[PDB]
Amino acid sequence: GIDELYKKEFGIVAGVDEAGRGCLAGPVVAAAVVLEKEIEGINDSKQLSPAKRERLLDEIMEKAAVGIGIASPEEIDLYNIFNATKLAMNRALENLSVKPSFVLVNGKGIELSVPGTCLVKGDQKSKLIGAASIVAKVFRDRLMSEFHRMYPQFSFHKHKGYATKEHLNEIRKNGVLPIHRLSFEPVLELLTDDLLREFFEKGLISENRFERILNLLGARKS
DNA sequence: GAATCAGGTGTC
Ligand SMILES: [Mg+2]
Ligand SMILES: [Mg+2]
Repeated sequence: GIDELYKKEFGIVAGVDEAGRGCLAGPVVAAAVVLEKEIEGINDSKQLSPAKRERLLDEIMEKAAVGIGIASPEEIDLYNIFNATKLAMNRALENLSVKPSFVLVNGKGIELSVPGTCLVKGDQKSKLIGAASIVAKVFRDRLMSEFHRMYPQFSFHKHKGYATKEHLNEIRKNGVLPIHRLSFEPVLELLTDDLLREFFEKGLISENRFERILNLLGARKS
């Protein structure tokens, strides 16, 4: 209903949502979705089991136009998680072949390159947002599972990079990676000067990133 | 699903 009201006043409306904000590693992912057919059981990604998201997605990729955007750990560290989130969302809109005239964005305080309105608890007031939320979450979880294959010593396929007990265990035993968000507190506290310079020297992080984290490290514990 | 315990950073 909410969507339809907006659909009638503005025309083609996309719903936008993001996954991965609170993570310690990996990109933030956003999805933009325009959907005209119905998909029963569309609802905030959190109130669904992984398996339900799985099949709810299959249907989405068949009945809807979808654009996916990501912002990297480097961009998070340089721009901050909020600006990086808006970047990913704008990238999602760009990758949507159906160019919307209005956007329904999950949350608060976000102005994208397309006029729109933000909705607190948006992923459950709106089907479009609810569907984007599923797309982002599953797509991101795939990304993290595939980080598991790249860094066997990290159960990214389970904790999806969040600050779980085992993830921190893993960081302490194995070391911070370049895919960790080096500006995030628990990562920063385990990082050392030595390791940072090592990242840079091996070409694992850009000079700009190196410089910003070096200064944060300097300001640390103060 | 709901609870309740954990743990991240933006806005203003
Ligand atoms: Mg979400
Ligand atoms: Mg919510």
